[PDB]
Amino acid sequence: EEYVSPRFLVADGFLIDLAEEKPINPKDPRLLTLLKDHQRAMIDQMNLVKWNDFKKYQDPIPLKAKTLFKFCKQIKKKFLRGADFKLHTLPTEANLKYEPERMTVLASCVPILLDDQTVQYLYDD
Amino acid sequence: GWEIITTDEQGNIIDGGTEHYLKRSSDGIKLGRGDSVVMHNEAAGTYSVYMIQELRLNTLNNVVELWALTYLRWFEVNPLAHYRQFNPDANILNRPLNYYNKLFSETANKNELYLTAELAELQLFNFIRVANVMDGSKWEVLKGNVDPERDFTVRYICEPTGEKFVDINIEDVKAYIKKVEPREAQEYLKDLTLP
Repeated sequence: EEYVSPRFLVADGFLIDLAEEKPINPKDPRLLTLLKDHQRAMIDQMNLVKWNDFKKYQDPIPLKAKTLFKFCKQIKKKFLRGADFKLHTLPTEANLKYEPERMTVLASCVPILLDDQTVQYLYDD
Repeated sequence: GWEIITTDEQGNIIDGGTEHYLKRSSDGIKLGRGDSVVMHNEAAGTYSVYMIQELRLNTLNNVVELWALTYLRWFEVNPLAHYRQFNPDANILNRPLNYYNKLFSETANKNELYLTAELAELQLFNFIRVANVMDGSKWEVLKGNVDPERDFTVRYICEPTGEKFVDINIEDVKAYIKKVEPREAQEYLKDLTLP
């Protein structure tokens, strides 16, 4: 937990924008406008989750990130819940394969807009 | 989808040959000198609030310039400058700079604005809604019934850098802004924060 400015919280390898109550890509160009030198320096020494590792994950992303879920606005989204309680993306069409143990669920999550306009979802497992 | 309405000191003047305000066709939102507006701020990645300071009709153009005074939101405060000012034995500190960030972020009223003397041109297509900006007393009235998206309180004018806080009566500022010449108004509010 590091408050690198009054707006920006670093916690659990995430940069949290406390005005928007939402995580920000540490590589977001907008930070070139918002951060002071010493604050950018702090973040670079800080070892953060790379948002690119998210790009071709097909299901939502489970996290242990207590601070992130505490300080971020959450939406409820339709998912398939497995027997182990991991969430999976709903197929927007017939999938055919017998999966009696997977069921539709409205789950709380944190949307993140990825680099390439792809939307991902973080939730605590 | 906004109209221009010009009036003398009271009644409207027709188009065929003095205060200006804007009216929205949809509902009837009126915007003029003294009103506060919540504005989309694409560069900041979050919204801003301003008090309208002049609806300059730009005959230069046949177009309308909406000039406003910029509010600071809580996260734009200089938390060290704020602390040092309000704790005089806190110009001799001993804490980390990030402790002051945590302290301010954690105890500030996130719907307290701080007036500044800095003008912005506002574009109507960025308008989100009217701000309800009240003084510290009017804010005690509403405590458990405020809408965090419209309702705001002001205690201070300060410098755009988020320091040098000076107690103001905001309701008195609205009435001042809608009375005197814009140039005089801004220059006076600019002097309020200087030694």
